[PDB]
Amino acid sequence: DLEEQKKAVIEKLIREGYIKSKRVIDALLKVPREEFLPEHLKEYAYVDTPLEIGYGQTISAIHMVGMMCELLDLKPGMKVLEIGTGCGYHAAVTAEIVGEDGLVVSIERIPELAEKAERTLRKLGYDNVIVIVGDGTLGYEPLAPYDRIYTTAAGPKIPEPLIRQLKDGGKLLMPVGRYLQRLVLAEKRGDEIIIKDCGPVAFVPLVGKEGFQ
Amino acid sequence: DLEEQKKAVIEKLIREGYIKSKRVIDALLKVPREEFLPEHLKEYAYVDTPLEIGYGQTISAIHMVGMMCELLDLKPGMKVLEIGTGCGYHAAVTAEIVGEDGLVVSIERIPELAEKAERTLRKLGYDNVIVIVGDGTLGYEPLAPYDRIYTTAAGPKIPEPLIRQLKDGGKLLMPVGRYLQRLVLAEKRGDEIIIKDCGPVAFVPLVGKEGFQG
Repeated sequence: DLEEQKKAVIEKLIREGYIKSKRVIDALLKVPREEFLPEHLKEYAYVDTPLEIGYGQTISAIHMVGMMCELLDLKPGMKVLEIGTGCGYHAAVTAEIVGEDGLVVSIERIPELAEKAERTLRKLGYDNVIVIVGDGTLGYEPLAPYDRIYTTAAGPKIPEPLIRQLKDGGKLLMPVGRYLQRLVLAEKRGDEIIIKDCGPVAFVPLVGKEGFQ
Repeated sequence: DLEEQKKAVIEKLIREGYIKSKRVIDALLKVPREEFLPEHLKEYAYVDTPLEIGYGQTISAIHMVGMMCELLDLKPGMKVLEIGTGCGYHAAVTAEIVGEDGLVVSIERIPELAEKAERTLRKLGYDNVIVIVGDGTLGYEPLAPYDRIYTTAAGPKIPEPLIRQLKDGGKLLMPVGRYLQRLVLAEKRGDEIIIKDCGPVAFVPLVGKEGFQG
């Protein structure tokens, strides 16, 4: 059953070093992942694997969500930009970590996906997440600058808009790769960006003006 | 199918509790939202979600337009001030609710956007909607006191020009805050305003002399 599988997968993530922070651990224990899945996939809510959720988009594996949350070095009260809402799950886990005084802005290219994610987030009480349909490779200037930015889809490059929209000291985490893809963490300092390679990954293409055709 | 989607989303909004008034429900059923949208988005006209449309504009979900129409407590015959025309869809919805003997004055900062909104409204017969290019944080003195006032963009405060231009007993609905925003409903009574919190929202910023500075 779900609650046992959930617990099992969370202790696994801790043991293996995927997650280590209390807020990340608690966020993953609280968010009901099943609520974000189509009926027929709900029974697989705590199988640590990606799932197709429609329109050729996926919810990421739980270990990837957890690891991304850790790498992103989030804090209560932050304003975060998520590129790629999908089913809304990762946006909800981000919202738990930043808490009620924080804000998550989330851009989704597929209108039908954004509408469903918005309903799930409403239903569950996530009143600090705003999902907007648009081309996420341009970020979202009306609410910028952001403390933290991440994408759940891989671009052939880091879009310039995402860097420009980052606060000084801000950090951006995204998979990048026209072919094979690496998870990159970029930190803004002054007129420099520090980029760290965080390992090979494989996410669905980020499509837009500053991403894939 | 667009027609099916239209009926389906309005019925969704009734059941979610966003809309309940016959005049609001009828206005949402009537205005052809697709006319106001760029060609590639027309097919999405009845998908309920904020949507980036162009020119740094994000239009509100249909549910937010409905809920705002309800909160604003409109009646046939009212004179209404809208700050932030956008593509002109919300102004058309307002125009339906106040009806042919009401008026909507709508202020838009961006001239190209204002001109397209005016032409869509005029093409469709919304001829008691005036689109004016200008700084909406200053309201619109020439057309007097308004029964109702609202904005489609968040400011740091309710601008004093909007309060001055409101009839006694009038209501103003607008988002207040920069990033963390509240939708507030203000009623004027004498030398007072009564302000009610209507929940969190996240509109684009309202920029101008009595709003967010450049």
